[PDB]
Amino acid sequence: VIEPVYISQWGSMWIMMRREKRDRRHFKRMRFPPFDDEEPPLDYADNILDVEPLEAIQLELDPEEDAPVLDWFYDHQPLRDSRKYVNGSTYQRWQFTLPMMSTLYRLANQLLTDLVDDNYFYLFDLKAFFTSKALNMAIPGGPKFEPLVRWNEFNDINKIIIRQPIRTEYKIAFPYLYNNLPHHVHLTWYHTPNVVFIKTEDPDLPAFYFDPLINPISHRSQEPLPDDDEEFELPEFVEPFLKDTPLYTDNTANGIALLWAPRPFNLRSGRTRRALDIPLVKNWYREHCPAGQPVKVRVSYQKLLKYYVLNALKHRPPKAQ
Amino acid sequence: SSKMLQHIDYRMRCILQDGRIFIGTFKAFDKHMNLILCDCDEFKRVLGLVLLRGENLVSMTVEG
Amino acid sequence: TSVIKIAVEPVNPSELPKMLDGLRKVNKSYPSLTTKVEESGEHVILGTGELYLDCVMHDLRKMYSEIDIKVADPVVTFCETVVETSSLKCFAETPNKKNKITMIAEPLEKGLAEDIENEVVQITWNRKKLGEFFQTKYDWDLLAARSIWAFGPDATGPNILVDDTLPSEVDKALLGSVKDSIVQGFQWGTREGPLCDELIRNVKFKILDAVVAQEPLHRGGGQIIPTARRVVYSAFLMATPRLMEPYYFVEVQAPADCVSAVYTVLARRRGHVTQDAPIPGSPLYTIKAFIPAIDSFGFETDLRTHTQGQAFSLSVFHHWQIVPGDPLDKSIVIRPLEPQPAPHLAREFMIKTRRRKGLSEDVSISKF
Amino acid sequence: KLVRFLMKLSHETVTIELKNGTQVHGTITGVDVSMNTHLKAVKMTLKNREPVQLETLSIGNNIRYFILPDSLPLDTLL
Amino acid sequence: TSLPRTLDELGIHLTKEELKLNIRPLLRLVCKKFFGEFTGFVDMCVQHI
Amino acid sequence: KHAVQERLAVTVCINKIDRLILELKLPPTDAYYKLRHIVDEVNGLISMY
Amino acid sequence: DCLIEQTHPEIRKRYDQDLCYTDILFTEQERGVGIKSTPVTVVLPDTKG
Amino acid sequence: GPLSVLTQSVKNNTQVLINCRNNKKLLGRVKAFDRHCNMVLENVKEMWKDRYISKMFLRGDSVIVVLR
RNA sequence: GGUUUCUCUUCAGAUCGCAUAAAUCUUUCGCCUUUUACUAAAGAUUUCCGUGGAGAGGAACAAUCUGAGAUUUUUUGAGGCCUUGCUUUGGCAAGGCU
Repeated sequence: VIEPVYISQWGSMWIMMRREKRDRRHFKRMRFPPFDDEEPPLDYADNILDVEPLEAIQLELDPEEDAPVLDWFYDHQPLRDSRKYVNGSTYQRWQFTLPMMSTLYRLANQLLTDLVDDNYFYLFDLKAFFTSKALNMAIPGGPKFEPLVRWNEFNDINKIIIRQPIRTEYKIAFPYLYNNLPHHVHLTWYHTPNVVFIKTEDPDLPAFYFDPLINPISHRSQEPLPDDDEEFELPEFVEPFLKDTPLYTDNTANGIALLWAPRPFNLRSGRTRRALDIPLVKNWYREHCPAGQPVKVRVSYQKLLKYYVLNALKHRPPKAQ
Repeated sequence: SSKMLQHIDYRMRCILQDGRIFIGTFKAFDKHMNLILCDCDEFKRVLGLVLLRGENLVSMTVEG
Repeated sequence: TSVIKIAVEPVNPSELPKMLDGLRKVNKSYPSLTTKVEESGEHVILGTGELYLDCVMHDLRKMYSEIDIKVADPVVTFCETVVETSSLKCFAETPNKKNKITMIAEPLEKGLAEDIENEVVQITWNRKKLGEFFQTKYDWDLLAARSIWAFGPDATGPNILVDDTLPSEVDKALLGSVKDSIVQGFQWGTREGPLCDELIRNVKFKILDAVVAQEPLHRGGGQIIPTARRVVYSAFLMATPRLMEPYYFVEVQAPADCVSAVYTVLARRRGHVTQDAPIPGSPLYTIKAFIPAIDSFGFETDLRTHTQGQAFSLSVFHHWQIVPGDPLDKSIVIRPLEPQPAPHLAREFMIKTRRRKGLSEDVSISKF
Repeated sequence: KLVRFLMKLSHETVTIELKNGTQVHGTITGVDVSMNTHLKAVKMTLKNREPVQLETLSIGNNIRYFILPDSLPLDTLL
Repeated sequence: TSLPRTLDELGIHLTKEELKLNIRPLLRLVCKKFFGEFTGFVDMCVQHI
Repeated sequence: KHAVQERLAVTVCINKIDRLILELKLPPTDAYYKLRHIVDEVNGLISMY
Repeated sequence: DCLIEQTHPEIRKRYDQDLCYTDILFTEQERGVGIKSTPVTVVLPDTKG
Repeated sequence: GPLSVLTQSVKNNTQVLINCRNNKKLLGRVKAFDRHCNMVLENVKEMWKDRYISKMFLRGDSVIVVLR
């Protein structure tokens, strides 16, 4: 399956199951087992092949707003026929157009995150979790593990001044500075430059527009200028390169937003993946815990992240075979 | 054609197609290396403000 | 300035020379690194910042030594200044009891310490040029300006050796003969420092009397310099000195929502905002602030933890300020692990520094 | 091509032999697009006469031959 | 739509697989082919350093 | 400040100009104003150091 | 890295990652920050070649 | 064009003799030519006596004829 | 100077896999009458579901397509001509020449 198509399809499915519990007055739960122990396996031709299937979930798509994905969004093979999009019937590599990624990126807003950089994951990253397991201290929001390993005059009270506590975050961030015997420690990334990305609401605003959320410049000694129109008037047929080209399109800001779209949504071409091989809600537990949570979902976050760190740690480069 | 700014104040000596070499203060020049050199003395006479063309100036040097 | 101080120690005393070879390797490979061995056998490293020193210790633990080496707590280093003048016209004399030197230590002015440290004024100038510098903008007397002999613990350090002696101007040829040895005694005294072995700064050392025998010779051949050191130490003792703490300047690129949270972490770490402004042409804010260097240990880490890494701070050594506590109050109770309050801070700082390498106690009449 | 190679090697010492026989050998100050180029410390030997050491000599296409130094590889301008 | 039109307006010829690339390395290649090599920095550090 | 003390010829390149464009979406007049203010503050800092 | 991509013909930056040519210690790659300064000697052409 | 490229290839593979208009018959490797016949010759002995010049640049007005 | 697709062979050294399981063994544990079945950490290997590059064969559709291919400044007439030195006979080393 193609990853943004599959993700936007499941975001739509999420929207209609939200609608179905929010709109159905009385849901009826299903019997288990659906057949009795005396009920035999029925014949497909006698029961199912001769009858018509009922309706699937299948939201109506906008002819105006969901225009490129309007036809093939609910196919098992959406664009396998189209040679301009895929290689053919193997359904291996997809090569696409910007407005359908804009439409799918708009449609998949429920499952997708809103973060723009890894600076949100300051010490909540995989290198920090490897450091936390290898040195056997943990964040209260972070998962816990087994100990990996299982008099000093530096511990003299008359040579130690205590002003601020040297907590977990400090020893994680500077392990050679703070943790004696640092073994198998994975150093974290430092501060990337912060993404300050303007997000537009309406296409009425231009793609080169001063956002009032940006603080104003308030800019405040002469310039080395030549003689004004006394020498070097420009000749005939000299012009800016794209003077004939217009300034911006409505899909220009869509492509600007698609640049800061996440990893399955900032791509024009790629390979299709197995739907077992695509983890859809990985971002939902790869973020922090939200507010108002009970104990059980935070333990759920910690255990899911714990096995995610274990799977990331036990990755090996595969052999030839 | 581009040596006028280096000798816009200093004196230069250039040899014309006649073989006469004149040293004088180049005050102005044209785009085809036709340099008007004021107070030009040819090696002995005086040519005044002499516009020596680029094809005429086979050899030249900075005298002043 | 390499101001952060860390003690370091190998687990194995058999592998103690190997980490010493690695210490020469990291001191060779790093320009601003300072490696020292104290009287207690401890190895004190002075560095710029915590990330820099963690990189140095990582290089030592991985490449330059294969030995696992214990690391103590990071602290800072201080200087020594004074508040009031020396209340006694205090003296010492040579081991051959002929040359008697009397001198007092007093606080310096505001811009003089940073001017000498930035070499705005030099001893390489003319004495009249130095007097014009001290008389135009610092409004000194010309006699006090021509009385200036030497600057601080090193080349152009922030102590001013004023030699204005009308009782000893009757033998000013002998005074100029012993002037150089007085200069090395003053340089050695301000280099060592008798409080907790820190460098002496912002002190004007005014000489009052010099009862020196004519042509000391045998007692002038290496005895004036410890006599002048005793004079500097003894004049520093009753001059009510204070410890002198470096401060750190912090510049913060922050989103505008968590500004009160940054203020809360500043209240937690005793920091005060110089100025907060929005960035011109950017929606974020820049916060300029000042913090104690002791409280600056991972203020960036705590701020990124509180602001989820959105607020990013960078700090530098900026300047020095006095510690508000008193170092020489023997009546101050000090707990060895509880964080002391602000009047008890400097007392704890001098006790632990004196316990770190030498004798813990301090005597105000140890020399004189 | 050759003008680009002269502009690239217009700092080294070369000899420019004019059509009048004046051979100016010295360091190149700057090579223009045309043959009028400025040289530095050129010992301009005259036609069957002595040399004159000119610190600034600007050349018209009278300069015919150009004996270039060895500061030019085969793929330096290729 | 108008990217090969812009390419011909800049006088740049590119293949179809370069137009089928993702946006950031394609934009890096477009800016590299537009500005050539780095020469303003060379003039910056020769004429003024 | 250290270049003023070390007395070396300093030229300035303005990097990451795409953050004004793709990431900030500035008007060309406002981007020119920001760059001119950057040049003005660098010139003022050179004046006062 | 852009100057190395200009000069060295076979050395190109990958699409996913930004390479760091001067950062040659492994600690710089681990931390994701420049640590130790690096000299490079190269032949560079200007606009005039 | 193609004839100049063939003459440059013959000069690279052999000793080409170019007799310029300044009476300079140079036998050697002509490194490059031009559209204005700005010819650069690498290690060519020119007779004005075949004195060897390591790199000689000549103009098309000052050149007359070439040969392989 | 086709494409799609299928099969086989070969190299898989890239996150071969923007995914992730299991097994054995060497051990530490948790549990603990004992046997599998156990708990979670490490080391040592493996297996499975996938994967990339190359080549061959086959099939169906393009059936070509796709490439490659002047006078007027400074890059062409200021062109001719003579004597002495040398003729080294293509004219050369010096002078007055238009």
